[PDB]
Amino acid sequence: RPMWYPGATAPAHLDGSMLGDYGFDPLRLGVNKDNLKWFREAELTNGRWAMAAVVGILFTDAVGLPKFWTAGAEKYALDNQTLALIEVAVFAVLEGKRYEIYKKTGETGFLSFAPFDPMGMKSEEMKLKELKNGRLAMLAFLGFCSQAAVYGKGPIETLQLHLADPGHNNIYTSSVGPETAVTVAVLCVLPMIIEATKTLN
Amino acid sequence: ATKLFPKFSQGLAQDPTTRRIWYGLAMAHDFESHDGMTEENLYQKIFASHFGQLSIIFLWTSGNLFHVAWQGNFEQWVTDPVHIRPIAHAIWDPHFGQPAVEAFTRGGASGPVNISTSGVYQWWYTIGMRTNQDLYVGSVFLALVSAIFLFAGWLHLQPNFQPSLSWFKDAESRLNHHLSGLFGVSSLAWTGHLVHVAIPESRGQHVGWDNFLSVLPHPQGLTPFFTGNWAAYAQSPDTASHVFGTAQGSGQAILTFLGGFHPQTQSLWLTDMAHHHLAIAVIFIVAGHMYRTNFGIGHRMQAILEAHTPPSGSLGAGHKGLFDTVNNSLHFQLGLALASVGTITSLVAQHMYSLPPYAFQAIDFTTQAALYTHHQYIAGFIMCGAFAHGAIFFIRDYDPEQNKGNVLARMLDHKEALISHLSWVSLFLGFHTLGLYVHNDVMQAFGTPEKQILIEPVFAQWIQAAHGKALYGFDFLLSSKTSAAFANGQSLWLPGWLDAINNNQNSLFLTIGPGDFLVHHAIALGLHTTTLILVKGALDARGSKLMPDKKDFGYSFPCDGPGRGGTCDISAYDAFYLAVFWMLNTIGWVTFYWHWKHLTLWQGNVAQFDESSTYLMGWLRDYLWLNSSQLINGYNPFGMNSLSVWAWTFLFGHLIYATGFMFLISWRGYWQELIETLVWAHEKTPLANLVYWKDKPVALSIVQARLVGLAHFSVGYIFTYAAFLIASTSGRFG
Amino acid sequence: LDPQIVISGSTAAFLAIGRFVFLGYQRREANFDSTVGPKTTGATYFDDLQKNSTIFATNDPAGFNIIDVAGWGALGHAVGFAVLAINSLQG
Amino acid sequence: PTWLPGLNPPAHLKGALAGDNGFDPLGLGQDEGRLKWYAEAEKTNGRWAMMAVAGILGQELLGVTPAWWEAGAKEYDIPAQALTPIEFIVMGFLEIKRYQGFKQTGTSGFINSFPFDPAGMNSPSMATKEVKNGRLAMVAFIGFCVQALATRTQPIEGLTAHLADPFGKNITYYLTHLPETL
Amino acid sequence: PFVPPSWAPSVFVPLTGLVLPAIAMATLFVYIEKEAP
Amino acid sequence: ESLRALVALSGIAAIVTYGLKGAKDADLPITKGPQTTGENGKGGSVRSRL
Amino acid sequence: AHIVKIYDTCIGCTQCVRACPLDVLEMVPWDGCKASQMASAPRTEDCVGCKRCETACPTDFLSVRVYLGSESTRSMGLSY
Ligand code: CLA
Ligand code: CLA
Ligand code: CLA
Ligand code: CLA
Ligand SMILES: CC1=C(/C=C/C(C)=C/C=C/C(C)=C/C=C/C=C(C)/C=C/C=C(C)/C=C/C2=C(C)CCCC2(C)C)C(C)(C)CCC1
Ligand SMILES: CC1=C(/C=C/C(C)=C/C=C/C(C)=C/C=C/C=C(C)/C=C/C=C(C)/C=C/C2=C(C)CCCC2(C)C)C(C)(C)CCC1
Ligand SMILES: CC1=C(C/C=C(\C)CCC[C@H](C)CCC[C@H](C)CCCC(C)C)C(=O)c2ccccc2C1=O
Repeated sequence: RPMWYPGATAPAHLDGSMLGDYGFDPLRLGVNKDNLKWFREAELTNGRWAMAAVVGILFTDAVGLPKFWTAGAEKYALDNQTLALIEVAVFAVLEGKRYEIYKKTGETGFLSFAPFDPMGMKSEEMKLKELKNGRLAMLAFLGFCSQAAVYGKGPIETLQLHLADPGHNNIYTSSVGPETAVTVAVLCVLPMIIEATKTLN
Repeated sequence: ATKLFPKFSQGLAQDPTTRRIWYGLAMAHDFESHDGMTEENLYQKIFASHFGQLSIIFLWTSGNLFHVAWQGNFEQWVTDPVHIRPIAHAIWDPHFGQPAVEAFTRGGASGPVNISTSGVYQWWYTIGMRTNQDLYVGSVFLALVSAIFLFAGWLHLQPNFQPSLSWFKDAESRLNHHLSGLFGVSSLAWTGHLVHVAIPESRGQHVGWDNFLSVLPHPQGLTPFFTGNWAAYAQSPDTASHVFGTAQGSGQAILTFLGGFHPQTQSLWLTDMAHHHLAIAVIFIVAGHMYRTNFGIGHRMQAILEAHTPPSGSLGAGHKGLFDTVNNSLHFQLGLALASVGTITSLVAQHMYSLPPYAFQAIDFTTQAALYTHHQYIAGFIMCGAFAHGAIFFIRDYDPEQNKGNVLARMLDHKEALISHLSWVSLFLGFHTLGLYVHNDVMQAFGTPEKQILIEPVFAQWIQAAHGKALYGFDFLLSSKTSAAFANGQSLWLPGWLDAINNNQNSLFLTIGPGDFLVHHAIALGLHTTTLILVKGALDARGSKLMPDKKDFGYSFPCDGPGRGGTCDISAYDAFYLAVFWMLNTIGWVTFYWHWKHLTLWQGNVAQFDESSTYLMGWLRDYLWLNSSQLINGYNPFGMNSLSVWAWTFLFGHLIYATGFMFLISWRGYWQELIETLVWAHEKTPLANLVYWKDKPVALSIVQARLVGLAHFSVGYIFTYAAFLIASTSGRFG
Repeated sequence: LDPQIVISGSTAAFLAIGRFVFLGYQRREANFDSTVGPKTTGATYFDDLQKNSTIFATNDPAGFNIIDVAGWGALGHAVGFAVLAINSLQG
Repeated sequence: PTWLPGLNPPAHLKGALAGDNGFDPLGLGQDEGRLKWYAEAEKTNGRWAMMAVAGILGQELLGVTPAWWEAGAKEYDIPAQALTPIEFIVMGFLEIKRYQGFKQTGTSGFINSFPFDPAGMNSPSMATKEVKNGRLAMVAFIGFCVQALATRTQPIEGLTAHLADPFGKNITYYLTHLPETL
Repeated sequence: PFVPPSWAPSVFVPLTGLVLPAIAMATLFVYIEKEAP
Repeated sequence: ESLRALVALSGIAAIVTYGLKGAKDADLPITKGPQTTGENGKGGSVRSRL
Repeated sequence: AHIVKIYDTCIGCTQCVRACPLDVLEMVPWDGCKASQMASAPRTEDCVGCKRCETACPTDFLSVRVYLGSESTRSMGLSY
């Protein structure tokens, strides 16, 4: 209930019953209670794969190995054609149970046999903790794809290019820079308009 | 069923036909007749709608700036504009073939661009643009302004900022602000832009948003303005050896009064336009303090209307009680507005072909043609709207007891005289004009062309001699060297005007003869006829003798059936409906005439016009037939060239037009029976009786089909003529 | 050719001619109550930006507010600068 | 009290709003709530004007290199393009704090989640001084702007150049000797 | 600082020729036929 | 809503990619272009005008 | 449904009733004319607006009017 801009409203179906509910849905996508049931696991799985991708994207660029946007380009691995067909069967098999175990139980688990908890670890109020970590990680992944972009160096290399350095080389002193200033100025003045929508009711 | 669409009219969203869709599209902007419509709500909706319209206008202009700046070649056009053609925008059509794109790539571009026959390039070159960057800045600015207007339109609907009814209907406070602010201050600021930017850009300089605060517009600067030495702003103006975009023969003056044209660019001087906007800025700002606001000295419009009733009672009550009908009704104000705007539009066209303001206009000829034709047709439609809203005023908003004895009731008292005399002049012009044309045709067809009537238009030639055209040997008032007017104006503003009026190469006061006599009478026939139809429709809207309670039906009702001999097309709507055809015809005559006279001017042989303009075969053979040679050769079994798109549009127009005849000639019930048999067929067909209509199919109603037929007629007419004009003029000179 | 003499004398002349002789004839047109005294019978905002709010007090024996001064001085300035401007084009 | 020598005060002066002089010749301050918004706007425009006049006069007395108008484009370390969004962000937070307090509870100003008054005094003898200095500062800053535009001087150059010669160096001079100063 | 990319007509033309008409006509058609409760 | 969302997803992901990978000659426009200076100087018939 | 109104200049000559192809008009007793009858329109929900009643009325400007209005499935004459 700390809203996404300090003094805000709550859209009329984002009450405090969801986990990460900071009351942000301006385009009215999830107006159903049937797509919320689905967008929640879209949120969790889209975030979850990215959480598992950030570790790899950092280690491959800390240890050595060639940069990720050209990872599979050159490949000492085996038979580019058919190992994707290996990457179809096991996955579709696994998807059968992911969607099936999504259907038969309520909106939480996925693995083949049960809601997967071989430990006695947290199945508690801290699912908001990992969906929070996930929605941090998704934003972290786009940044790396924008580093395979404009600068062309990896994460940790540009981390050295600016992050021991002053604010002389950052967004606004770079190729895609005049648009970000406009978007910052526009997004910042936007809750000042949303307040004007609901001040005059 | 009781469907949602549309919510403004409950009786309309009730029937199970397809009439509800068309009528819901048709009665949306008829705010006065929705469900639960008060008067305050009406004014507020109209206000917000105005904001919507402003948003669309500014967004559109931003679009033009953006496409010109991105896909055009304005940076290269400003170096040599008697050369490389303007570029409107670029094409990406996946339907093209190889020679198509190979053909359209013209004007120095790298892909399929098409030429800009709009005159935006000359406008933006005159006002002071020079590069692309400035155009982009303008586009961003105008898009931002459009967003502001859209937001305001949303704002003033919110229930705390909704203006009350009496904030509207405040005449005296709206005219002071419009006349002073909206006209005067805008004109003064435009003078500011001309003086600061447009002139020094025409001297050779880049006065931008950078360093306009540190550049003297005149090398003395606000000393003579505060001393009273104003004629020191006019000393040493731009030499007649001027080159526009450089500093060659550059003067120093900022406010002159020369007249004439620029000797190298064939436009008006910029200094004259600065001085003009300055002068009328002063006039409008002074005129904005006439009426009364929350202060002392103002006027009341009701007193002014009350006191102007003449003695002896040649008018009954004069203008008593008009102020409570101009203020209380919207269709009256809208009628006046459309009338004024239409006449002003015509004036815009008439002055912009003859006195071209923009640099290197009138050397791009397609620009002249398209601009003048465009504004003429726009003026026609606007004037027709004015009379239509007159008729709606009489039916909906007129009240007799409030208007007992003013001029408005007097006009309803003697309307048969008006309609009779309009009928008379229409008949007179028709008989004699058509007769003289047919007589000249017969004489030309037989071997004797000297046996025909060629009346010399001596009145207009008298006037042209009065303005200074020293060719007709009349010698008076501006053509005589010893006149008072000639000698008084001689020292400062005549010698430009005389050199511009005795040139036989510009459009200023073209030489005229008998063909012009005949065509001007044809034009007068058009105006009197169209006025006849419209005025008859307006004044007979309260009722006729065929039907004395037409006011109980509203504006647009179908008929009254077969009784009393049958009354088809009796509504005022149908009178205007008939008038639209005349508008299209009359503008057709003026535009054919203008176009051919300027084609013969730009080619070189005015003799062809002055000989072949006096008999209708001359028009058919020497204008419609000869000039459509490069058009219809836009594509053939041998190839295609630039004007293939025009040669396809040219047939497109005909197709729409001929479809237009169908809704006019063949009226309804036949189609009703046909559609009913279709309903049977789709109902009993096996394997396709699994899909039904939700709303029953019916034929178009009697009123609607008239509008649809007129839409096709007008659209096909416009597309055909535009195609011919652009293709012919740009094929020859372009 | 002094601008101060032309403008000052102009505004003085027009303020005088508005002070002494054209006062009552301007005050005979204050009576519009025969036709309009309720310009707007309104209650709130959007009606009192249209109705009178303030009355400019005059201890002037005849009653010139600042508005009449502004008007006659404005005409005086217009005419004075017209005189200087017609004088401006080399006589 | 009132601007003219004689006026019957309209329906915005009852006896006190913040500090009042009955000056509404056009008659805007009448809508209820809207006049309150105008009051808060007057106060905050005054606040930025006071900080601005302090800014220019402090820049000039402390001996900075350019004048106040050419101070936007010398050079900095960030230096110019990344200075807009940071401003927008910081002013965003503070400002939406200000408004979102002012709308709900505190119909006076503050800075952060308060009615702001750590170590000061609150009495109308301070409110009227605040509003009066605010008006004085708005008029002052527009004076700086137009004066700088016409004379191309820093303000104390203007004041000392006027004190060296009262009869002369007036607005008539700098408006009728404009090519001398450019 | 503003320039649209070279590939911009190729994408924006069929978008506004085929997609927005499709969404517009489908949405409007659902709106037209709706029954009031 | 499901298949109606699916047709949106596929329609977008087909048309938008048709823009920049429907470069399989599209007959003329897509970076195959005018390989001859087609009608640059050919503009007018009496006056050339480029 | 359309709007059918009978006015007082009626002389009660029964022409409108015999011309109506839908039986929405009927003659009621009245004490205002020589024939002691007057037409009436008790069933204007069946009217389609063909305006034969207007054609059959003898008295000048008519004693019966048919004002057109909001159509329905019966006032359009649709048989399907
Ligand atoms: C893409 C994965 C994804 C999905 C499916 C969701 C789904 C959801 N989020 Mg969510 N979220 C995400 C990522 C995602 N989130 C990320 C990355 C952030 C951090 C930036 C957030 C931050 C966030 C907040 C703060 C809140 C939600 C909420 C919600 C729920 C209700 C709102 C709704 O209807 O959303 C439906 C949304 C979709 C179906 C996504 C559609 C994707 C669009 C069409 C394309 C987006 C592309 C983007 C504009 C371009 C790239 C952006 C980049 C440049 C920054 C819903 C379950 C609200 C809630 O109930 O609390 C949990 C809420 O308050 N989210
Ligand atoms: C100074 C203050 C001011 C100003 C600037 C305006 C301005 C405007 N008011 Mg407005 N208004 C004011 C005070 C003011 N009003 C007051 C005090 C009241 C209360 C009484 C109102 C009440 C009011 C109402 C009720 C409405 C407006 C509307 C409008 C808009 C008219 C539409 C338009 O764009 O016309 C533009 C007109 C011109 C630019 C002048 C045209 C002059 C000639 C005909 C054109 C030819 C000149 C030249 C050749 C053109 C060059 C062409 C170029 C391309 C080359 C306009 C924005 C209307 C509107 O749109 O609402 C949104 C409306 O409905 N106002
Ligand atoms: C200042 C501009 C203006 C304004 C504000 C109005 C406002 C109004 N007019 Mg009006 N009018 C105007 C100009 C204006 N008119 C002009 C210039 C004409 C002359 C043509 C008319 C003729 C006119 C008539 C004859 C009538 C009105 C009516 C009305 C009222 C209802 C409008 C309505 O429901 O239409 C709804 C609008 C539509 C359904 C749009 C129809 C689309 C038209 C046919 C154009 C289609 C052409 C097409 C786009 C071409 C495409 C080409 C293709 C190849 C792409 C409304 C008060 C009506 C009224 O008061 O009813 C009693 C009425 O009967 N007006
Ligand atoms: C309103 C004026 C206007 C008009 C008529 C056009 C016309 C055109 N533009 Mg365009 N454009 C405009 C303004 C305009 N532009 C502006 C202001 C921008 C800057 C954002 C652009 C940016 C732009 C690009 C980047 C491209 C075009 C392209 C095109 C062409 C293909 C149509 C298309 O896909 O457009 C798409 C247009 C847009 C995405 C911009 C429109 C944005 C506004 C907000 C929409 C307006 C809504 C409209 C008024 C409602 C009508 C629909 C309603 C009846 C249901 C066509 C010639 C294409 C082209 O050049 O091909 C050669 C192309 O790739 N435009
Ligand atoms: C129906 C109606 C209406 C409308 C109407 C209209 C539409 C009208 C129009 C009108 C018009 C449209 C008119 C026009 C006019 C014009 C004129 C009237 C002109 C004049 C001119 C002049 C006067 C000139 C003069 C001169 C000369 C000759 C030359 C030299 C200069 C001078 C200036 C001297 C209304 C709304 C009212 C309402 C009622 C109904
Ligand atoms: C105290 C007193 C006195 C005195 C008084 C006085 C003397 C007053 C004055 C007053 C004044 C002295 C006023 C003035 C005013 C002014 C004005 C009001 C002005 C205006 C201006 C204008 C209006 C202008 C305009 C323009 C321009 C800007 C330029 C040119 C053009 C034009 C015209 C547009 C005595 C001793 C008698 C005694 C009693 C008491
Ligand atoms: C053909 C015809 C019909 C039949 C017309 C019908 C059945 C409608 C035909 C339109 C079809 C259904 C769609 C036409 C396609 C258009 C592009 C639709 C445009 C819709 C706008 C909203 C854009 C009549 O009902 C009629 C009535 C009176 C006089 C003349 C005629 C007449 O000529």
